[PDB]
Amino acid sequence: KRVLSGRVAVVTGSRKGIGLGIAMRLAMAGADVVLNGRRQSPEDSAIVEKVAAYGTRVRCFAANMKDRAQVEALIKFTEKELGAVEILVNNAGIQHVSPVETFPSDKWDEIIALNLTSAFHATQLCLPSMRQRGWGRIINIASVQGLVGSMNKSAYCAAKHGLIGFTKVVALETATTGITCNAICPGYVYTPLVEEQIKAVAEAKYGGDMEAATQAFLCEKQPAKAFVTVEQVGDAAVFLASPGADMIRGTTITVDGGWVAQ
Amino acid sequence: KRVLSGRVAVVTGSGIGLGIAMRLAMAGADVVLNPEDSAIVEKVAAYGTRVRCFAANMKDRAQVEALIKFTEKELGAVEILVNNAGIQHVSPVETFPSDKWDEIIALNLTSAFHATQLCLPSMRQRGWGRIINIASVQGLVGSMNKSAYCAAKHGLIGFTKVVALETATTGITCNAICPGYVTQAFLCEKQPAKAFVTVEQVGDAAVFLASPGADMIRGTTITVDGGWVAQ
Amino acid sequence: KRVLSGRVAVVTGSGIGLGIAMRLAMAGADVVLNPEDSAIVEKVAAYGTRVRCFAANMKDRAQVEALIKFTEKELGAVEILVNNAGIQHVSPVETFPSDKWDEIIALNLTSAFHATQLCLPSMRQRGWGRIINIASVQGLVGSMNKSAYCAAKHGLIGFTKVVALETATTGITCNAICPGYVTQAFLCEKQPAKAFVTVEQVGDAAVFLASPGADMIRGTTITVDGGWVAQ
Amino acid sequence: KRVLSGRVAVVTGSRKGIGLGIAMRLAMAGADVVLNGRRQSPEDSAIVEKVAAYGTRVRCFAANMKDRAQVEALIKFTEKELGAVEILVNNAGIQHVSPVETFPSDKWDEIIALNLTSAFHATQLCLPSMRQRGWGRIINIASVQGLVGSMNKSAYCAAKHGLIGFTKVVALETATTGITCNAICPGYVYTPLVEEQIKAVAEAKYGGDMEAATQAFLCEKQPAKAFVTVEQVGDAAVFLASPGADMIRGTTITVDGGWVAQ
Repeated sequence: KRVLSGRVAVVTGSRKGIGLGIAMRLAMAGADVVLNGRRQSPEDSAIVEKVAAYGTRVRCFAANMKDRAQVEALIKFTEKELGAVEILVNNAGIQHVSPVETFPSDKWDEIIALNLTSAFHATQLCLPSMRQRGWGRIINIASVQGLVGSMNKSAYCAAKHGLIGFTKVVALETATTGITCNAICPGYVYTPLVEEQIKAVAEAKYGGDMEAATQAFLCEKQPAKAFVTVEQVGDAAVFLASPGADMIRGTTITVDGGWVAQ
Repeated sequence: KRVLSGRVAVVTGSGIGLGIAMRLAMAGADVVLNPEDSAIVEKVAAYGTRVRCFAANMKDRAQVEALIKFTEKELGAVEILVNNAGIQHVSPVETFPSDKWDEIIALNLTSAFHATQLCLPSMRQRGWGRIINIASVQGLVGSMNKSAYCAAKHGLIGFTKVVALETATTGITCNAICPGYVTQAFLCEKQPAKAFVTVEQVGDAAVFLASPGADMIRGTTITVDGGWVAQ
Repeated sequence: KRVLSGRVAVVTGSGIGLGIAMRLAMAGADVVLNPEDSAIVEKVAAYGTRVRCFAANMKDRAQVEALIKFTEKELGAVEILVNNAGIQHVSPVETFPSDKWDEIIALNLTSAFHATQLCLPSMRQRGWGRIINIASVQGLVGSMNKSAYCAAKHGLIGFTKVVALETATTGITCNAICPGYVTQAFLCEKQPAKAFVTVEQVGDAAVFLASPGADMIRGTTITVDGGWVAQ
Repeated sequence: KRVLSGRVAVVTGSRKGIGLGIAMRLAMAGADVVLNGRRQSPEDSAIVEKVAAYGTRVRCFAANMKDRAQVEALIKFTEKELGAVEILVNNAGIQHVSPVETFPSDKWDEIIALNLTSAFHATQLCLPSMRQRGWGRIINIASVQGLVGSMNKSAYCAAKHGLIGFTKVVALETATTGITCNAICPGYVYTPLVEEQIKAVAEAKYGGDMEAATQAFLCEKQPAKAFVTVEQVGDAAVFLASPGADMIRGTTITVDGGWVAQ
């Protein structure tokens, strides 16, 4: 009795934050959801209850998306519990603010592996089932940082640009099938990833004042002067997964409050 | 009970506008328009919505004013503005008549400016609004013998960005939808999906843009092209 | 002896056009134009080039025809076309006068179309040509209170793409140059480099586009903005 | 007596092909050039003679750009022989045509490392000297595949998009200095990298006919129906290195014959 009823979806990362909203909105649309995260159980029970409040099957998994073996384990676990993976949301990623000169190479490697190559592993593993079933959705959670650059985020911007290019290529390789591949480019969304940066800014320039730090953080980049919600990103993902997006391929849905428009 | 129930919308052209109006009505909005077409327009009224027909030339600003006033007296304050008035003339730039260039700019580019200018104060007062501009992939990439059309679509996208920026802090959003083609070789040239884009899909994109989920979607494009612009 | 020696060029506006003409003359081209400005224009003739002044309203097509004929009789067949005619009006879209919107579109967008249409057959016959359209960063991103300007610049870039595609297989190329601002806070808002863009740099970009190295540069933008569009 | 006289430039890869043309045009502009390549000496003497025909100092080095130690060795060797690195042209890269499903992960890693991360290592190593000298140029040889996607080139498109995003970030981090960072996006250029693909296409669809294969290869993507030359890419690099590009930052110079315009 719902648009996504019976669909099995897999969110690869960000159990808290954007991944949470995406999972909630996919479950609201009737899809079973598997939430993957790099954490074990801080508040994961509350997250799973929030997702399962919509009466769909919900599962929780802990795979390091930098390890292809663990990505394959995640896919096979989803197949065992729910069924063939039909909606792959690649949302893993981290952030590290640093100028290029002092940017650690290990952090560059970590950001590339988690924000770019994990999507490659997950897509490579899930595409055969989607092709055999004749249907599939691959939604990559890119960033506005994948369309433009920001200071001291070289690795993140590179990985996000790369994830957009990968989206284009995958969409082209599947253009004639019922499988569509697209990307979402959110602006600032209040998440632990963004909360950490806000706290750093507050302690650096604003005497530890989180309110002023948040104000400056948004006013720098987002003309709307307000955060994008995880619910809105989830709505964008639901739209991309719906039949109306059957011919939406290789493009970007940007939810940024005007960040990129300027 | 629906996402768009209780909303007043106008489509300035059509026949993508027909599909946009149909999908908006299915979402609950009350829509205004501008042998088979008559059947489809009568069918649009079959979703419990107040649908009104109209025929206004969007080249004349006074006629746009008349359409807006007719909408706001017949149904109520305009809350969704779907600018879809457009004409296509295929010709090399050397032999492109200036009359058709002016007509294309007026109907595809300036008409949206007039309609937005007329409708914006009402949305400002009401604190909410959706301005959906029906551009095309020709507004992002170029195509041969489409000088006026591509220029108008690019300008429309630029105007979309500007309007969205000017209303970033309000409840009004402005965005553009860029469709592709709506037998095999013609699609193979431009659309790698080798299938057309239905008017229903464009209407779905418009409904999504008008839905609450797009409250923070401002000044960007929604490309429904089967991968045309991805290459 | 120079890269552009023996080339006939026209700049349709100015005062970036002055710098463009100066750098073109330094490269050896013979240029046509359209208290300190007089000194600079007299200085432009100090590079052994045949420089001619002119004052044509680019809104009227007949005046564009007159300028082209004057160029091709005074100096020779037009080989470089630098469209730089433009006017800026800053105003919110709600209060934006339609007259200024039409003027901006006519001077920034349609004038380039007329000039290109007039000049293209000569380049086709001669098998060579450069059409350099002076857009701006406002043609790529949006800015508040720049509705007409941003729309016109976006349309100009689209027309650039179309013209380049129509002449891909010939020796004629079409490209666009997008400059930024040409005290601290105003640059900090948009240009992260916090320094202006000289007219000399825009002229250098035009000279590069016109040089042989750009024989395969077609339909793209050259952005001289200190990083404005990179964010 | 030349625009780039006294400038020390380092080309990181593609000794044959685009790197050759870039080195030649930089030498013509008066700059000393160090050519780095993953090969030892097939025809490197002819390449060095072609570059040195313009009367500037020329050096040859063989560093694997996937190894940061070798990149540092290259930079230090340039400093020892010629002087501080002032014009860094990041041009290393390879290609591997394959659908996502069958794309080897090792080839993905190699393409990412050589086409994206090598630029990060070289830039990180060279930026301090440029900042201390108050001048510098960083030219990244991206591709049209960094602005759009092509089938069976997921790794290449991802890496090239990433290199463009990295260009944006580096330009932003140096916007107030005399150091500019930009990217060049060439279309098809007849090089061994492109010759190999052409030969594969010829043997696959055209009975081994290189002429028809080349025709189809160009007609697929480039409206101009002709190759971009290495000399033209070199000219774009020279323009980006010239004073006229003092305020060109974080942008792309696309030499593609109209590929991206459509």
